[PDB]
Amino acid sequence: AFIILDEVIKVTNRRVNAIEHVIIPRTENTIAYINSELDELDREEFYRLKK
Amino acid sequence: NREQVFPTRMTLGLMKTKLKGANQGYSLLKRKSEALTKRFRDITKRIDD
Amino acid sequence: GGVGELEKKAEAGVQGELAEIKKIAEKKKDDVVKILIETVIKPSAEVHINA
Amino acid sequence: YGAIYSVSGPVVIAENMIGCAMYELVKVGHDNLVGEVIRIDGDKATIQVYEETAGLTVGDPVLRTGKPLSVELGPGLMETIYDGIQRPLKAIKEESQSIYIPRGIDTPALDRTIKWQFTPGKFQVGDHISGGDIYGSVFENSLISSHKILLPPRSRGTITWIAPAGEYTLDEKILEVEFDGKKSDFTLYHTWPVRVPRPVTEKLSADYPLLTGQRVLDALFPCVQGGTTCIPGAFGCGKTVISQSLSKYSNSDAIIYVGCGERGNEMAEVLMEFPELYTEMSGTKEPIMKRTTLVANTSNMPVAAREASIYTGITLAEYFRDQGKNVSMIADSSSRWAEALREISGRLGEMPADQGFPAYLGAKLASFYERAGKAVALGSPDRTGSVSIVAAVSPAGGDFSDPVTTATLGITQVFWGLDKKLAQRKHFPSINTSVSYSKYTNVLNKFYDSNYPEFPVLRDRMKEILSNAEELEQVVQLVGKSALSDSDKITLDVATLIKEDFLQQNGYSTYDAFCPIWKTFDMMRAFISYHDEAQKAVANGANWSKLADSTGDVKHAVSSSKFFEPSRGEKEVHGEFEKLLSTMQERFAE
Amino acid sequence: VEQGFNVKPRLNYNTVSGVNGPLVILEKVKFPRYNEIVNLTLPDGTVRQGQVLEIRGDRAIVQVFEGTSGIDVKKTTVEFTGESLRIPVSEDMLGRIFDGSGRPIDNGPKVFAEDYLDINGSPINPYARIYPEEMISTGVSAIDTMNSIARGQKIPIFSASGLPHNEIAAQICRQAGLVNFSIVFAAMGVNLETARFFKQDFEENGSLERTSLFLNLANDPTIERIITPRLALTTAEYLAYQTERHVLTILTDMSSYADALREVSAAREEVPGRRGYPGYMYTDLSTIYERAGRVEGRNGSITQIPILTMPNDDITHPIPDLTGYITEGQIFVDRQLHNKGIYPPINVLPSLSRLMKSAIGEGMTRKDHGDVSNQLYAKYAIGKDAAAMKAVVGEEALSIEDKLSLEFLEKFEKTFITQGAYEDRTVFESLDQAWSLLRIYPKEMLNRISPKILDEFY
Repeated sequence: AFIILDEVIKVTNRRVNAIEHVIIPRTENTIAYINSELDELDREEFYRLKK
Repeated sequence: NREQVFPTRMTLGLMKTKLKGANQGYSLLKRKSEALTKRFRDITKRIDD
Repeated sequence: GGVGELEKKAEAGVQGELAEIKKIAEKKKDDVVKILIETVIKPSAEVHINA
Repeated sequence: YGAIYSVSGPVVIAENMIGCAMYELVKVGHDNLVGEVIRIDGDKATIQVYEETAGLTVGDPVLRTGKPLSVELGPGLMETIYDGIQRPLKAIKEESQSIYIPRGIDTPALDRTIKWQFTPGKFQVGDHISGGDIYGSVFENSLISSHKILLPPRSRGTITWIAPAGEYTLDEKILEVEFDGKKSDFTLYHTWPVRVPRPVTEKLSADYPLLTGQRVLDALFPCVQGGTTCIPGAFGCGKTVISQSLSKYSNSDAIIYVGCGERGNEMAEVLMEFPELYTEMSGTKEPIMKRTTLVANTSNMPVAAREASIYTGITLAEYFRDQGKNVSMIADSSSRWAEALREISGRLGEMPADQGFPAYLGAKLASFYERAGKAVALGSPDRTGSVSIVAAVSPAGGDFSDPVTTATLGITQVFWGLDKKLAQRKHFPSINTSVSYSKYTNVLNKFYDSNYPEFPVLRDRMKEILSNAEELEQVVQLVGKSALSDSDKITLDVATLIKEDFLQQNGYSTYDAFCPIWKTFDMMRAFISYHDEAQKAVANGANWSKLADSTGDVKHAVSSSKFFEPSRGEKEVHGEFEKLLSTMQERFAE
Repeated sequence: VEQGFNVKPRLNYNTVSGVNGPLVILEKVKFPRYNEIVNLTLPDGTVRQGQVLEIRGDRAIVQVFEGTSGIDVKKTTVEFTGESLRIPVSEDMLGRIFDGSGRPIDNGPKVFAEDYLDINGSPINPYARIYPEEMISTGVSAIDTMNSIARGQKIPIFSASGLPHNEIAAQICRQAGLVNFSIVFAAMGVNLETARFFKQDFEENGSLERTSLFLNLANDPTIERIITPRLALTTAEYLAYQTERHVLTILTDMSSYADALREVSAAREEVPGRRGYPGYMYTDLSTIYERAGRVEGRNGSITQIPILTMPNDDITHPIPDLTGYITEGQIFVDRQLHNKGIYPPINVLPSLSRLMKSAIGEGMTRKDHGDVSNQLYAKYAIGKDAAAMKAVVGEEALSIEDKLSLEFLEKFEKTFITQGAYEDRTVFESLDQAWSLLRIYPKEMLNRISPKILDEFY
């Protein structure tokens, strides 16, 4: 039971660190980039409508 | 540093949902790790005894 | 029975208000008619302010 | 007087406006609606009416005031409550007898019915007078006495007549100045373009600190008199506590508060709280409203008023600085000011730059914050004053996504970082010392070496202790608590004591309502001495549990440092700290 | 009111320069006033009301309601009423159902005017504004206990497209009261079925005796949808300030109102803003909301429940963002709760009343209100966390304080939040129910409750 629990704790902490340091930062950066691109498209539409 | 996803209004919502799901999974997995680690110290003490 | 009795009681309360309305209208009809006619017959012969 | 030509929303075009200036206030319509002129095309001038433009016909007269958006500077500013346009809310309520503000209400921004005592200055008839020269004094209040009457900064010439000492109103003449002909006559007040900063002879470097009275803000992240700070300003964080502290306990001899678009119920809160304030002075207890001007400005107000609220406030602060007084200008909801600016930019049709904000938001914020700072005032005598700007950055507190938040954090030098989590955790004044910073410690090193030499060293020591405490807390979360060494345990215990006693200040409490700079320095020295003694005992090899058991008395004594009331003050409380510091060594040695 | 006894002849203009979409362009207008109500007479004989969107040299851009279909340049008479839109306010508005433009759609006569009030009103003097003190009790136990609404605050209800926000608003209208009173209801762009639901519910349950309902159908004119909040808030301002009664204005579908704002803004040449809504939507919403609040000299209050709708359930949307900015709280209606079947499906965790401390006091409501609300919120969050962790670490491995918290979560969602649409839970009754919920915990487990309150009430 000790050995199995050690393996499960190791994989769980590996997944936790992997999420918090890759998945969350990559997803947040993707959110920021998508929002920036949408803002750029909105600005282009605004400029076209202003013309 | 970021996923190569084509920007879209629907894609932004999908990625926000993915971020929320990742945060939820991270919190639940940290809780699971903490509980399993408490059981782990209990098991180590039992092993020594 | 109660709904009909309630309706009759409400009509009794409305009857007093309706009677008071009729009395006050009959009392002040001459006055309000005089004011309305006096306002209608004389117009304010004035040009617009901005003109 | 011109005539209306076209009205389509708030924008109004007025034909027959030859001689009109850009950004000039005009009286639009028969109700005398005030509006600025945005652009001119020959005779026609484009006007943004500040109030509601409904009911404006064609041909309505459009008077030309001849001046840009101006500020009424003179006696009678202090206790009054204004808006962005600087219309007296109290006087408007008294005049109209209604809870609303009627369209085109023209109550003067300074009370013309009040007789003001006047004492002429050193300038006599025939003596040259220039801009900013104090040619008289006015007794206005108890906190602010001798309201120094200044010649307008642009005005110049030779005195011909000066008003003898007596009681005067703002309407009647005071000074007559001749410049190639008697083209100038001056009353107790004068007007200044709100967008144009008031000139000074020289803008010094801000060196003296702004003692807010709070231990955290006065020790860990200090501000300089004339420095620009930044506060998250989100609800449920203690921004109200910070505002009250700056209002009543600060070094500033005057306070200018601007709402620039905060909610109504909030404006009611501030307008009902500040009159209830009382700042203890040498004479007796007198209201903090005697030295604070409220620019109350709600969301219902005109967007132009909301955008000009902070500019009116900073112009008032610059005026009071020009008298040699140190002014603190608490800017609540700078983000709502930026939202008003964005609304005006969208109305004008200008292209957005970042998150819809105009292309000049950063430039406007930079100019506004640069309008602050210590500066020797224009004209003789050589008095010196300072304006410090405290700006609630955003309801979106400290969010780098907001361009206004990013610009405010980039321009301001002090960020005091309130934390909603600490506010929920009953931490007061809820300052998150991990994210809060100050860039004025380098310039304050001179004042500290002049007055309290060890202050920078002890402040850096506590910052290091707090960082090590964060590291130790992370370590104790990752692994067992007992795994930490004796030094780590001592650091954690000392930091916990610091947070519980030094950082945590009970503003409502009478003893720690206003911690003076000397008391904060003494407490900081005592805490650092206790930490050093514990570290030395650990280095000696003594068990930390036994050391804590023996030094619980010293821990209680140093925790009592907060409970020492600064009412005695100066050596009376300083001498007690010497015994407390001595007791922290003899007991530790044994 | 003596100035009312005047006769002002009106200029009938047969000069129509052109028609462009919803706008009718006139020529040779003598002296047009901005925002002037105008009666267009179609060639078919139908009379149509209009408001001028723009003015120029002897040219007025009248934006007629109900569209420009059938407008003919040759023979469309246009009558100028030399006055902006006004409502004939009276104490008899209570008990009437009005259209989007103020015309009474009820089977009753025109309201006897006591005064003709400008619908736009004037900003309330901030010096004349007073902080909210007491509570307006709502029959909704969730709101009245956990998000108590102070007298004079503005707390919107944030709901999605299909959630029962209209039903919750009708319940608030039917059950609202002081812990006089005169609710003002404004339905904006609601479906016709929703409008008859409102009318029938109020008439049947007798809530009409103190409400001035303003119904604006989804197919009603967009400009009338714009005007409706102005009419409702002008009626509320009258009642509260010139009659000294607490109002609790309940606007509905502020998203529909913002869509109407978009349509009116694009009627002019105005370029759309962030998501099509104009850049001055912040100003418009600020006026509509801050028309409420308590004042100093008058013994009356106005409270607002905008009952806003999120388009895609996005708090980041401009309408919810700005409304949050101006307003002072938020009550969330949750799709998850609605799908679980709980009514009202109000989600406590995101919802909060910013002026909770004022409404939850000792003289007002009961002395345990604030502590009970905080304790309920803490235990509800703990219950949600334990429900999330149950499927991760098993039910057995959860602590005792987590099993009890799951039991509390069940008894809270299914008994406290779950409230019948026609049952009135006074604030004291809802507090007693909350205490019955909290009594499953041991007295030591209730950490947020003060010891005195625990001794007195547990």
